[PDB]
Amino acid sequence: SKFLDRFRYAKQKGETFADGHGQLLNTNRDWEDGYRQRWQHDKIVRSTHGVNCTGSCSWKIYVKNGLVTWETQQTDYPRTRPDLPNHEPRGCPRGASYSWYLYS
Amino acid sequence: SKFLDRFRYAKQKGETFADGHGQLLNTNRDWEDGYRQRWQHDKIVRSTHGVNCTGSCSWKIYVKNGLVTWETQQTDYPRTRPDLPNHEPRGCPRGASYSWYLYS
Amino acid sequence: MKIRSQVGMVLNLDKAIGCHTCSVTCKNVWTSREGVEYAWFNNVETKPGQGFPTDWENQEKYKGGWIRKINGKLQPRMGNRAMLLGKIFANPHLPGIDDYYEPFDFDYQNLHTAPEGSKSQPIARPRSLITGERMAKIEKGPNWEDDLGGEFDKLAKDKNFDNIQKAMYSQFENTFMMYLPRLCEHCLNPACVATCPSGAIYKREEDGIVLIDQDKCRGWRMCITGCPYKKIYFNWKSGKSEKCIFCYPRIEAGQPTVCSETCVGRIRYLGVLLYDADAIERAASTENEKDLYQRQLDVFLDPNDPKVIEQAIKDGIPLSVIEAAQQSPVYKMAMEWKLALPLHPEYRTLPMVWYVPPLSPIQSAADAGELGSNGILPDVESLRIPVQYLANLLTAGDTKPVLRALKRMLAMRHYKRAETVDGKVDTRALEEVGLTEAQAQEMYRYLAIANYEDRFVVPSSHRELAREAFPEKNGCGFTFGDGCHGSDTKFNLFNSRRIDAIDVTSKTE
Amino acid sequence: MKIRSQVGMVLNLDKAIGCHTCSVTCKNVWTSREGVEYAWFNNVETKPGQGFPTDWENQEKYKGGWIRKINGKLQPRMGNRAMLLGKIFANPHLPGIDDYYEPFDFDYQNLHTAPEGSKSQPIARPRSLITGERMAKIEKGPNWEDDLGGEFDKLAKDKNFDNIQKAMYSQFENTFMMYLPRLCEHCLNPACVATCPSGAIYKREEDGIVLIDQDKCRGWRMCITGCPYKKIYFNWKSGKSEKCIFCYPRIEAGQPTVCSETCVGRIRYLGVLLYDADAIERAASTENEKDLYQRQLDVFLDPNDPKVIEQAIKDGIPLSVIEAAQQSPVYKMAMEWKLALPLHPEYRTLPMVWYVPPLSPIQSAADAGELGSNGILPDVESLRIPVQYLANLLTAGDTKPVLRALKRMLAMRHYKRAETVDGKVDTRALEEVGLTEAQAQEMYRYLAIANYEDRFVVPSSHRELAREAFPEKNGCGFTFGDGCHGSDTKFNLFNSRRIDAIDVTSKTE
Amino acid sequence: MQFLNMFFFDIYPYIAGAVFLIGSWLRYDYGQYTWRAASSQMLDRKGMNLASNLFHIGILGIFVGHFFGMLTPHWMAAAWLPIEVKQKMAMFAGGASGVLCLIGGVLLLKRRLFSPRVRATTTGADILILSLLVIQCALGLLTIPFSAQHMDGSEMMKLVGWAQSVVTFHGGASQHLDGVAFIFRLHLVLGMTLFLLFPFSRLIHIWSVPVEYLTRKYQLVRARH
Amino acid sequence: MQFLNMFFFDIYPYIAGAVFLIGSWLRYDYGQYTWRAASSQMLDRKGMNLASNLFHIGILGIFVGHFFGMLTPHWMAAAWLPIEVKQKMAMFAGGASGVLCLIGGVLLLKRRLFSPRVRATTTGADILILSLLVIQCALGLLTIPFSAQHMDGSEMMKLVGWAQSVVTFHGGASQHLDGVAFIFRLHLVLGMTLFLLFPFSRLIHIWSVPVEYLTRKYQLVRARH
Ligand code: HEM
Ligand code: HEM
Ligand code: HEM
Ligand code: HEM
Ligand SMILES: CCCCCCCC(=O)O[C@H](COC(=O)CCCC)COP(=O)([O-])OC[C@@H](O)CO
Ligand SMILES: CCCCCCCC(=O)O[C@H](COC(=O)CCCC)COP(=O)([O-])OC[C@@H](O)CO
Ligand code: SF4
Ligand code: SF4
Ligand code: SF4
Ligand code: SF4
Ligand code: SF4
Ligand code: SF4
Ligand code: F3S
Ligand code: F3S
Ligand code: F3S
Ligand code: F3S
Repeated sequence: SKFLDRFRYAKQKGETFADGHGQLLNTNRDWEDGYRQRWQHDKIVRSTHGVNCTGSCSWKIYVKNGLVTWETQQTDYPRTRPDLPNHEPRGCPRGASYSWYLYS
Repeated sequence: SKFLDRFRYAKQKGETFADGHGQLLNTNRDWEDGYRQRWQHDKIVRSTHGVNCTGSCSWKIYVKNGLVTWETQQTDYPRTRPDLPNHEPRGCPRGASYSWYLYS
Repeated sequence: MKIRSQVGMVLNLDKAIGCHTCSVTCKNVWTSREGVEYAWFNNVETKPGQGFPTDWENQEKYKGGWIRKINGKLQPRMGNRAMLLGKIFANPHLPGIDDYYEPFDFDYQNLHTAPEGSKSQPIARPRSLITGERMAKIEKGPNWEDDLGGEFDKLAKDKNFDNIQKAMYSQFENTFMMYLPRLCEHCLNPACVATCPSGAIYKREEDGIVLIDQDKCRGWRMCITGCPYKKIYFNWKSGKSEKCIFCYPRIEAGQPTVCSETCVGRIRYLGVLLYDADAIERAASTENEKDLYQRQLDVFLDPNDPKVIEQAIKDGIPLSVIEAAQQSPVYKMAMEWKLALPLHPEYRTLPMVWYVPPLSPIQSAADAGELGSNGILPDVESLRIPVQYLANLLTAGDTKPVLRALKRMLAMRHYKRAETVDGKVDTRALEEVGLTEAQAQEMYRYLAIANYEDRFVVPSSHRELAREAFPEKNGCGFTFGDGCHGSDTKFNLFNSRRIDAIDVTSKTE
Repeated sequence: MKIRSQVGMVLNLDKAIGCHTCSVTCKNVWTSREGVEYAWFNNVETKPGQGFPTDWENQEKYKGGWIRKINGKLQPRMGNRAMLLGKIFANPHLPGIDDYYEPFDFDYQNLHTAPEGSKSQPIARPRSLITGERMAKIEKGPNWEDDLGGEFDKLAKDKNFDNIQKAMYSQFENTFMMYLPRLCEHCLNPACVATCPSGAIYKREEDGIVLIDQDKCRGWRMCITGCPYKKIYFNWKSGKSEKCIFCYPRIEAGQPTVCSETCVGRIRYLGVLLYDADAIERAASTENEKDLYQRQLDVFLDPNDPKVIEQAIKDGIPLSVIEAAQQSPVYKMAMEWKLALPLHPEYRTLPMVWYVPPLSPIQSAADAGELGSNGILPDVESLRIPVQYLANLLTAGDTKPVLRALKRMLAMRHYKRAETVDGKVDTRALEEVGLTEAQAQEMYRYLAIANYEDRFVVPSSHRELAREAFPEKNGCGFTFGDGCHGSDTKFNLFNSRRIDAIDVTSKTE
Repeated sequence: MQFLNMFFFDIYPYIAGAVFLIGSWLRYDYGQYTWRAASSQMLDRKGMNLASNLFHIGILGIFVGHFFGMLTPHWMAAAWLPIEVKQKMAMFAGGASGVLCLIGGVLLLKRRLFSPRVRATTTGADILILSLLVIQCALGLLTIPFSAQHMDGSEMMKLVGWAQSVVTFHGGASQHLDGVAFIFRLHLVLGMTLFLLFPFSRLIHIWSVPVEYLTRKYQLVRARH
Repeated sequence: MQFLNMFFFDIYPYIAGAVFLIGSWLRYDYGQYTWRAASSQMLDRKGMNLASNLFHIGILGIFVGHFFGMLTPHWMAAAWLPIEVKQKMAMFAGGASGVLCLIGGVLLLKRRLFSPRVRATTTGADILILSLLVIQCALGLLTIPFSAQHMDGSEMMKLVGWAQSVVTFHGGASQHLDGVAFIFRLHLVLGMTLFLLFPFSRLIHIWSVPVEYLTRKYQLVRARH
């Protein structure tokens, strides 16, 4: 019970730090699952953009709840010589917004 | 309100089918998210098993809630000639259970 | 005429290696929670055997499935509506935990914490996951009979040995065993749906997957008895029942189920089947149970028939689903090649997970034998697994359809051997079974080569249709607890609003 | 002495291309919900400019950050505890929606549904996402000033132009512009945490990520004013505040944040920094604000120092975190090469997201110029961006550390050119800035080649420590609604139990 | 005593009733996953058929009797159903149902407490609620010899008067109880307490009696939603 | 009238109180994400500083006055705080707070109803609860001229007697109200109704008055948990 937890008030207090400027607490953090479950997805699919930009960037298409939700760049291109920087992640702001179209 | 929804009782009834053997309903199905959110994960990592089995099978290691939760076989091996079956998915029951060890 | 679609499944028992990989992956993903640790949505059984739960095929004992009354009307074997309600305070047919097995764990930590000076080597003993108490001995498990584990007289209690003189099979030289992996059949006329007093179980219109609503289920535990395949497992902790969900989260986007994609033997096929929902009761209530198999085939519709296609579109079936139905490996195996057969059609549920019977080593004989119609390869009459056993399992005792399936598989082998070894065209075997060279070559393509894209032809469940995918894409997953999910009426006592919805209405129309 | 760790971030503004890819990916993942559609956890601003929200750097106006009282004690600029509580009924400094921008959408459907016989070509007009009403015109956006969009006199109101004769910069030939991408600084002495009356904001012990507890936040909306970087955004729908969460779900397993991995310019680096939490107040309360930068560096500890390593282990820092700290690109740039500098250290929050200042084209001159100390390459004195502007932004007005960073970058360039063009060793420039060949080569490795494994060195947050990862692995994600999550006490009014926990206790110890 | 009298019979009934109703609504809207009968039969089938049927058939008989006994207005078929005739019905039919209930209840409690698999998986609320039901049923049976001392239905008239005053929100309900035997006092208080604890126990399964099943089509299909 | 008298002043107060408490507990345990002040200031800062401060400073003055006025036992400093002295305090100090409250309340309601950004994003509960508070505050101010007719504190004695009877669970509380002006009757009923609706509105923010902040260390760090 979250209500009953309030009674463990002072009991959840750990050591203070920085000469009393701070307090370490030992309290529940389960609420953090809220953002974790948003990031979680069904799968990622490799795709790119059929637009005339010259980018030719490979992306990870995220499917969640059986729908396309967002995309982030693939970074697994075959690496260039050791004396050259690699291509990853490529991408651009336009491409990062493509997912918007599907159900817009 | 789920309680108030009960009042849409007969209103959510669609067509019957199979001469009255069945009834099509138009009711809420949001609860289905319960199993969807279990399948969802943070990422998949490619790995295999350092055990003496001769399998040498590549697996998708699922990380969820920042922990290893389960694994399913990769199926992306370079395909064999058209006249030969491909290797995917490989795997075995022993390998499918490896994830158990991490926090056991 | 009301067309609906569903992704059916076919398991080729001839390629089955009884490895249980399918069971482990399902378990890891869906049932590793306390309450369902003993439940195996997908479980593999070695036959002859009684299975999991023990003797699940014995309907006289477990009361599963449907019966056809004298007046021709269907009724759950469990009883009609009133009869069933009269059993609600204590389901008299309910399987007990011991019918499955008492789930156990081991005291591994004793190996780590054993104190210095122990008199003997420390060991990890079993403990019950139900009581937490030490178990003197493990006496049962979900796969206890694996590979003929147990005396023949015990295994032979197998319901499928009915009407068979089984004595000869107790002899070493006549030994035989096969594997039967199984999950929920996601039936067209599910007995579970019909036996749930709360109406918490339903078949999804768009893909035919059968589910138990975890909100609405009240834990009446009658459905467990209703299912003749005993594929619904009570969650002893939550107090509600759960079952194979056909991995709908994956199917919804066009992916294979976990047990299908992880099947090591590559024996599972997934493909769409279009069916006439209005014919379900007529088919399931046919007088002779040996007619149920064909009656069900008659409910399946030809996906390449423009009449069916136009009706499908009118009934709301997505174009991609119709397309998938036209290249369905399940349709080819069940309807065209007649290789796949239902599991226990006599339960009258119109199951949607079918099986191709297994071939087997030739039977014991006086000598090494002679060349038969198939040369050095087996003739159907020589197979060691008694065809009547397979018929009891798949065709209500009718050996005709089983023999046809087996003979056709052997015919394909004969034809291909002539081709690959003799470099000649020999269609003698195919002609004998009514197969054309083209059919044999396609059978070979799907059964032998079995490319990934050919084993699984799963279309999207199209979650965008009749719903609002945009706001969902933007806000699903933020599980902060808005308390507004699961109801159509917007009013809620906590004065909140859905996180994944739009509350500010457009005023520009 | 209490050692704690955190994954800090460094953004190389010299490589910044102001593309906003980082902003779009964050938006798609975290803030596409109604209520936070106007909020950009990560936002990029073109300088000179006033930013998002408008003039956020003006603390006299917004009252963000800390002040050091005459007695030497720290107090939020917003006021002490009583002063702050006295403002709770109506936060007098709160930024209004117009300080950000009124979120809008367009009536695209008018393009689809316009009726036959329309007098003119149909068009999609703007509509407010706050009122749903037609908007006559869009007058503001989160990136309205992109690429010097607006009259100089307007952009030059930029707080960072303080103490600078800016007239000369209004001349075409002297034009300059740079990009400032930013997110939450996940400070060591966060002003937000200190200004929240409910105590809903906290810094995570294991990785230093600062979060607003969505359960505990009561919507007092004081924290928004407290943050001098204005990186906390009120969710107008939920009534609670939200902020960059440093993508903790990914960081927890060792992955880069979304804005880091998706940074197209490859300017973001992630690496561990070990800090002495007991020194936070002492450092943040130093008398001269120009000493805050160095005072913070003094709170960072040497990860290769066995004294620090042993203390770290004693204080609970995981071995993999200590290891990551020893190969941290952030530590190298901030502590070793002195290339990275804090953003507005004078706010006294001890920010953890630092920046390498940008180089720029040489300034306008009488002629084409002459070879300088760096040959054909620029000398720090010739750069067109006024160093005092950069100092106001990163070092509380002290140009010394900014000049050092810029000169060192140019020195590396001089050294590498001698090497790759002349095929000779010339360390003249390096010696002038106190760099060794080895340091210049490592700088080059990380800044120029910048391999993925070198840009992001993120260790696991080790969620298994001090918790029970096994039951969690088995049952997390089944969001059926057990109503038992979020509390340590087991009692619950709905008589339920946690789905991802073990209720049956072991009786064998 | 007069203070406690008004509290338990004029005030407490409304506290218990309010909690019963708002608690049921709130748990239904925010606790669907917790809304179940919580069967324990699979874990130990032994004796359940006899115990559960005796208990439920008995408790339902009591419910029907209590419902019509206390809520039916006197004027309804007053000539055919005088108060003393209703009392005889309650004593014999209700008594019989009470005996079935108590036996079933005791067997179920013995099982919950001493059957290892059930005891190991029970919640404290399950033990508490069943224990209170067993006690309440016993208390009920114990009122019979007291009612027998007034076969003219005088005691029942008081109790029914109180109950009807409470459900129609007429103040002064406690006055109807003047002089009634203490045993009845206890029975009423524990009874109302059961309503108070109701929404925080397994008793919520009662709300879900599957009446609709008797006339529902067999096959259910849910459309896209 | 006597029926309604007992209902509203002997029964209703316990229904409202039970709902208030169990509703608050249930929403706290199952609705943390819904537990917020629901600020609308960012959407329209205009007039909020004046309106909200007037309203809150006023309503808090009323709360303090009502709390000590009706809950403080008569014997406490009886000589120094006779009932008629408490009434004068209530009329002048409470009246002043009531005026501040009403002005702030009306300004806030005008804003919620006619400021497009606020009206477009409001919930019906926000409009209802504020409207009832404005009405209740007005009703309160309207009782002053009635109290003025009995400066000997006779009316206040009745009202305090009723309130104290209710909170100490002493039956017959309504009798204390005999003869009191009807206006007081209305004020009490709407007041209790506000407690009834409390847990289903934004008023839950009141439970969260940030008292701990005044003595809390500035920096908070949460350990692994
Ligand atoms: C017609 C309405 C009712 C139905 C369908 C019903 C059904 C059930 C079911 C299916 C169970 C689970 C039994 C098992 O373990 O398998 C149960 C348990 C129980 N029911 Fe009911 N019930 C009803 C009415 C009531 C009433 C009116 C009461 C008492 C006020 C009650 C009290 C209980 C108790 C105390 C238990 C748990 C017994 C134990 O401790 O094992 N039930 N009920
Ligand atoms: C708020 C709830 C309840 C109230 C107000 C109540 C009231 C009464 C009254 C007034 C009588 C005496 C009947 C007469 O005057 O002839 C009685 C008897 C009885 N009650 Fe209850 N009762 C309640 C709940 C229960 C429950 C939950 C049980 C079972 C566990 C129960 C079992 C009995 C039995 C066995 C008798 C005696 C025979 C009969 O009259 O049925 N009662 N109850
Ligand atoms: C010391 C205790 C209290 C604190 C700290 C507090 C704080 C707040 C805050 C921060 C807001 C949001 C204002 C905005 O829009 O920015 C608010 C709104 C409100 N409060 Fe309070 N409050 C307190 C006590 C009360 C009380 C005792 C009542 C009446 C019983 C009350 C009634 C309201 C109402 C009706 C609103 C919404 C006004 C509107 O319609 O815009 N508050 N409060
Ligand atoms: C259940 C809740 C409430 C009760 C029982 C109550 C009771 C009373 C009583 C008995 C008086 C007359 C004082 C006397 O005898 O001298 C009064 C006056 C008043 N009340 Fe309330 N009240 C309640 C709630 C409220 C609320 C929520 C407000 C503000 C919206 C309010 C505003 C006033 C005002 C302005 C006055 C007149 C001056 C004063 O005596 O303070 N009351 N109330
Ligand atoms: C006044 C607030 C009442 C909240 C009740 C919560 C429970 C609830 O609705 O349970 C329901 C019965 O109650 C009413 O409809 C009562 C009308 C109100 C007096 C049953 O809900 P359910 O989801 O268990 O239905 C299952 C059906 O299959 C039963 O045929
Ligand atoms: C009797 C059932 C009461 C349920 C109350 C629900 C609310 C709640 O606990 O709010 C709390 C105050 O109430 C009590 O502790 C009261 C003691 C009971 C009489 C405040 O909870 P909170 O999470 O808003 O705390 C925030 C702190 O920062 C306040 O200093
Ligand atoms: S990310 Fe941008 S540049 Fe790359 S392919 Fe897509 S649109 Fe083109
Ligand atoms: S899955 Fe089995 S065969 Fe394959 S590598 Fe793992 S242990 Fe070996
Ligand atoms: S096999 Fe599945 S759908 Fe068919 S009756 Fe059993 S649980 Fe129901
Ligand atoms: S379809 Fe999915 S849920 Fe069903 S048995 Fe296979 S893996 Fe398990
Ligand atoms: S930058 Fe982040 S941690 Fe620092 S004060 Fe602002 S919100 Fe808090
Ligand atoms: S760290 Fe994550 S939440 Fe923060 S700005 Fe970057 S992408 Fe957004
Ligand atoms: S009978 Fe129905 S109520 Fe649940 S336990 Fe089975 S789905
Ligand atoms: S037993 Fe093995 S062969 Fe496939 S059906 Fe299961 S993974
Ligand atoms: S002040 Fe605190 S209560 Fe929420 S709105 Fe800010 S975190
Ligand atoms: S603006 Fe572009 S360069 Fe990186 S910091 Fe953002 S993606």
